[PDB]
Amino acid sequence: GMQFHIDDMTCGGCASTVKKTILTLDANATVRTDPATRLVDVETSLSAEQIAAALQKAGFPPRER
Amino acid sequence: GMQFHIDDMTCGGCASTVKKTILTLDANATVRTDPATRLVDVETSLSAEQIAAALQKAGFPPRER
Ligand SMILES: [Ag+]
Ligand SMILES: [Ag+]
Ligand SMILES: [Ag+]
Ligand SMILES: [Ag+]
Ligand SMILES: [Ag+]
Ligand SMILES: [Ag+]
Ligand SMILES: [Ag+]
Ligand SMILES: [Ag+]
Ligand SMILES: [Ag+]
Ligand SMILES: [Ag+]
Repeated sequence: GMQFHIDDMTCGGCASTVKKTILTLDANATVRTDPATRLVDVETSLSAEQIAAALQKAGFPPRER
Repeated sequence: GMQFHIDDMTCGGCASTVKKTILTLDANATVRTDPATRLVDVETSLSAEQIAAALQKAGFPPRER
């Protein structure tokens, strides 16, 4: 996809931290977050594991979907 | 919408600065950027003028669409 579910992304403000995290890792990435579903869609040249590793370190451990 | 066209948003990295700008103003906002069209879609409780004013100060003067 790539797509993650992030159980700890419980509001608009967590979603913003998630988005900023990813865009700091890859300024060319496209990220969509949905607080209703806790799903995060990412377009990036980076691997899923790289994105996940960053999300984990920021306190938002994901599961890849 | 709200939607803007941002002529100075010429690559992925400008788009990232635009996105971060808006999410710093309103952590609950949803923002979509498209580097092919230089269009930025925003869901926010803030006014268009507030978003635009912030975008202007960051060096990304928009036109509302
Ligand atoms: Ag939250
Ligand atoms: Ag919260
Ligand atoms: Ag949070
Ligand atoms: Ag929070
Ligand atoms: Ag994005
Ligand atoms: Ag640029
Ligand atoms: Ag550039
Ligand atoms: Ag730029
Ligand atoms: Ag640039
Ligand atoms: Ag957004």
